[PDB]
Amino acid sequence: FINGNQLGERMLFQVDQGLNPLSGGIYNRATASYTKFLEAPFLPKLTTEQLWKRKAPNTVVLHAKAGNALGDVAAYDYFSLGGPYSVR
Amino acid sequence: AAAFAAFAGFAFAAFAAAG
Amino acid sequence: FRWLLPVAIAAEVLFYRRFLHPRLDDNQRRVEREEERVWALRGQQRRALGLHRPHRPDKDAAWRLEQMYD
Amino acid sequence: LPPMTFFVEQMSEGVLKPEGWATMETVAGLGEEVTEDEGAESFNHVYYRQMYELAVAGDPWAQREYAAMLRAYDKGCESYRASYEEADVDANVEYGVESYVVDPIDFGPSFDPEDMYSHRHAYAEAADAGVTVIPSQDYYGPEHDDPLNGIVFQYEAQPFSRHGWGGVPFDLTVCCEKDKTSLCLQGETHVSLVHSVPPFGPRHITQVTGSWEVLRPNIKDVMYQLEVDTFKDGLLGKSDHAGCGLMLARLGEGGDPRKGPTAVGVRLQDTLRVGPFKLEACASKVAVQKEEGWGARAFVGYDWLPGLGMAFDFIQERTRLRGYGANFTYDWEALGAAFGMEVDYVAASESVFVSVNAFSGNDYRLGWLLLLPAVNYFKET
Ligand SMILES: CCCCCCCCCCCC
Repeated sequence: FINGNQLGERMLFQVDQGLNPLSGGIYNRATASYTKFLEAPFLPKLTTEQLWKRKAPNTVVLHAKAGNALGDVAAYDYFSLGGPYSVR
Repeated sequence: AAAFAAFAGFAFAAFAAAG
Repeated sequence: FRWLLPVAIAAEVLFYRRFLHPRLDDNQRRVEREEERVWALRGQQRRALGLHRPHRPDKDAAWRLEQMYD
Repeated sequence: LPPMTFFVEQMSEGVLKPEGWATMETVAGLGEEVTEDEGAESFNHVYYRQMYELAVAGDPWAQREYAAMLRAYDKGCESYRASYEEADVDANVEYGVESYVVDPIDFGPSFDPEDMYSHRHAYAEAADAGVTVIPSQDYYGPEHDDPLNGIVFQYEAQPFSRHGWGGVPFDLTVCCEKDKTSLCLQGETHVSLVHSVPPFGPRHITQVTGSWEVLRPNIKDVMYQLEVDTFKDGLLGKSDHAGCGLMLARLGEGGDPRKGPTAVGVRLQDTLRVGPFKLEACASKVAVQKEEGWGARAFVGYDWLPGLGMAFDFIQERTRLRGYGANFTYDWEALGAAFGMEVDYVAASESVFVSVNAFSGNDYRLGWLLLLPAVNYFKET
């Protein structure tokens, strides 16, 4: 966070393996989230970078989330789609 | 008890407003 | 079905322990280097005006001090 | 509309005291160190207002006093501006461009990763804004999303003040929870008014509070409440802290009740010292639209036994079940431990409840003292 605006990259990986062979069974849930806050290519460079002194750069955020489940997984832990965080 | 409470409240309010 | 469960597991490892394990460690090592730099500058502060050594703690004390306010 | 017992319990809170004025530290001491004491601050407020009035009238001494106060105020303001500029420069020096980040709220233990969703609540520190923002946590939230829903804003001010003297204390609190389906909006406002000060008369204060609640999808009705309370000290003695309050509650659809169920309540509060007993009493009567409920709370203390605390409660429904409750509290220090006991007696149900809390920090002697449940525990098959 520079001048109140965030730039950079963030990767988040979650793996859930059910080593259940006792009703859970075999299940494999993999979630990968990649978020990139990049300076806007169209917007010219702000004064906060060059002069070093007081401006927050304009940002473009690209977020990709991929979730895959394999095996038999109960409805309690089932992957879904929706919710305020996932999709407004 | 209702009449006593109402009378006491009215008297207290009047006394506080007088000063 | 279930028969494909183990094989994919290898792929997960193939992604983590071949890629995740070095990468983050690199950054960790990078941080360590920066830390050393700071102490070097402190040495200069002790070098000027004839000041004695700042008796920096050992790494064993340092990683414990990570749990502290430091 | 809630039952009259709820209103009678709300009204019989106890001895109350409205909030007073706030004072600056630089102006009050004219650039010198000061301490805290009430009565000497409201005196400064009213005194400076009166001296301003007299200086406008033409008294030279009032003019001199006001000029000195203005000089001190200007010096304090310039000092604070310089301090703010220096603090901003230092903050820039420490972190060149990186704004300070805030610690995320810790929810607690769960089977989900404890470090997950921490990035969402880590935001850059906000500017010196007047409002205060707090998150609201619901009971049950989404399984795979954060359980924080809604927000609440809190604001305080003392407007209509000149040079930091005088004004009207004003507090506001708004809780808003808005989603694609529901809407919860709870607002509350408090306003304080001061009529006189001990040097210029008695202590006369009036507090006006107004609270409204809206729950759109479930209730589809709004509720309004307005209460006015008057407090004056030494009404029947040197100090009695007399207070009288009047509340009006309405459940109309919008604005005026428009035939909506109304309720009117009145409360009285006073404390008195008779012999060895310092008794505090608060009694209220509420009437809804036609049952009437009565409530009374009393706190009684005995100076020869300061360790015992005695509270009495009496609640009467519409004529006429009278509920009487007595609560006694006591404390003592055991061997390397502290034990606190509470006894609650109710005559309506003829019940007595005794609770004893224990804290030991030296050793586990109390643990070895109590071992009955281990033997009492049986497999029973
Ligand atoms: C401006 C005159 C001073 C007294 C004002 C009293 C207003 C409150 C009385 C009614 C509420 C109990």
